Amino acid sequence: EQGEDITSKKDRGVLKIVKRVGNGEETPMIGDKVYVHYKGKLSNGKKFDSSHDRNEPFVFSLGKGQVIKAWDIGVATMKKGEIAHLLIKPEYAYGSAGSLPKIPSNATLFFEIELLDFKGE
Ligand SMILES: COc1cc2cc(OC)c1OC/C=C/COC(=O)[C@@H]1CCCCN1C(=O)[C@H]2C1CCCCC1
Repeated sequence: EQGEDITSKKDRGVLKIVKRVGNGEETPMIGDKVYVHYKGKLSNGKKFDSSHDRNEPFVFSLGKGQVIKAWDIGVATMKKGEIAHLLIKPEYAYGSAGSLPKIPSNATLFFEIELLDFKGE
């Protein structure tokens, strides 16, 4: 439970640490096509998941609902070339319902995210 609370509500749901500093003044705007790599896991340590297992970047449009709340929030704070760690309570992820069989109810998740690039719609 180290790191900066990047939630709107300030409920320590989404905690971030920058591990490697990006560059540019610019963070992605809502609706940018965003290119990352990521290593992700449950905090209980029973499942792991990486962009690298698909040997290709992970692509998604920011704030257009295609990843969990925490990713839309977290990635909008990052600059090109930033590596960050996010620690994510279930309210910002898969909630009490979970997303079986991958994620159990009320799972806390961890990710390491490298923002590779972003381009305007
Ligand atoms: C690429 O496959 C998945 C990866 C994760 C979760 C999934 O569904 C719950 C997955 O199945 C379909 C995709 C869901 C989109 O996933 C997400 O919003 C977040 C952020 C984008 C990367 C993927 N992701 C996930 O929660 C992973 C999950 C997998 C298990 C380790 C913890 C992280």
